[PDB]
Amino acid sequence: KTLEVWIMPNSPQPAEDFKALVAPFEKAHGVEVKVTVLDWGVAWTKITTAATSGVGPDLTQLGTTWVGAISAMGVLEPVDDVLEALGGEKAYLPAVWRTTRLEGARQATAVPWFSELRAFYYRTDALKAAGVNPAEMFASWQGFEAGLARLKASSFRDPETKAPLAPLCTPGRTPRTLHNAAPWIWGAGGEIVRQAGGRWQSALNSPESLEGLYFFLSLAQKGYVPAESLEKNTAQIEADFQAGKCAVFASGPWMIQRAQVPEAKGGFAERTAAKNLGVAPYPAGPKGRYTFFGGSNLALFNFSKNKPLAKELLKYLGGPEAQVRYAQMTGMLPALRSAWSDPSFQQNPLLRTFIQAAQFGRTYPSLAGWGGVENLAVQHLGMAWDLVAQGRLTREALKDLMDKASAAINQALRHH
Ligand SMILES: O=S([O-])[O-]
Ligand SMILES: O=S([O-])[O-]
Ligand SMILES: [Cl-]
Ligand SMILES: [Cl-]
Ligand SMILES: [Cl-]
Ligand SMILES: [Cl-]
Repeated sequence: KTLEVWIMPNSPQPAEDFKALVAPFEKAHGVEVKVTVLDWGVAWTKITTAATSGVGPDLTQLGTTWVGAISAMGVLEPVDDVLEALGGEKAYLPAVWRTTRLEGARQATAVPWFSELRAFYYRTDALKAAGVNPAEMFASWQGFEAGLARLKASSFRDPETKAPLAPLCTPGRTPRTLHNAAPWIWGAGGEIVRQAGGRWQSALNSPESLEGLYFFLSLAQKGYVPAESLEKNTAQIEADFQAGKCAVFASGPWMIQRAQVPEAKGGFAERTAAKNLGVAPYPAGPKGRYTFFGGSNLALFNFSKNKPLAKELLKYLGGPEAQVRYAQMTGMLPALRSAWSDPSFQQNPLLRTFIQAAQFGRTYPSLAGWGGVENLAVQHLGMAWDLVAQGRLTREALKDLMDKASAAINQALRHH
């Protein structure tokens, strides 16, 4: 009677890392845990097929934004008991607690596993050369844009590339998520959706959502993001920062680990970027400072024949030791807030800065139809990036694109 867990590729050797993570559990319970790794490309279909058919694992990883949809299909075992065992609501950042259930539900259907959050990496050497104070640049929108202007004008050249750096790298081609836009929307006082007028509705066409989205998108149109960045994807921009092409770029905590180890093990300790690496939280907008939170949770299918032992494994994976260990393996932040005290975070100044950024964490409402909302939002955000690529984004053009986004989202939110 052996547990079956489904995971996605969260670490360099996903199945073996997971098996090393649960070795102490296996010993204590006299059990083997079986793991299957699902590519992110097919994980959603595999998990919805398990949901509809009843053919699946005991435990599955879920992206945080998936919890509403799978919970609303009726297939997840309540895990309030597990979360209470881990410390209950105060054991988590509120944005992370929000991901434990369908929005508005009283019963928890998912256990927080690990957190993606995003902050700005910068080249300490580039900002020093351009006369930019990092505290000022990453404090506010005005500091941020003034910084990028100084970096655009800087005579500084990367030691290894012998070329100027792009002030900001951000991808403009084929956006799959709102995660790079959301902090700007939120900082302006906006949101992606809201409860207004008795309904969930798009808030992308609100003046405040448009202010934040225009502020961000216009940086690229002012020459702070080179056309070559605009043209690209998400591991390219990490490769670009590593390769000394970008002064500033947003990423998660995994780049810190990578900066600390040589090319041998898949790091960039050798590159000028590793030796001149800073991190700062997103700047405050006019209506607040917000950090995007994502990541993954664990869930138990209620058709499992080993729910008792599966709940023990959720307690283990969700708990302090496994939280610290799996954060190291994945390069993510623990979902269990107590684990942030661990020396592995507190002895690394760049990881302490991520924990500073964590205090401002926010995430999307846990809606059953969240995926439809985000798919329509990203499609229209990509239309906006396309106007940037032509230098044709105006405030009126962005407003028109988000009014079309909002009609489509509102229609999708009226259907289940
Ligand atoms: O329903 S609203 O998009 O007119
Ligand atoms: O616009 S109707 O399809 O909800
Ligand atoms: Cl939140
Ligand atoms: Cl974006
Ligand atoms: Cl939102
Ligand atoms: Cl304009």
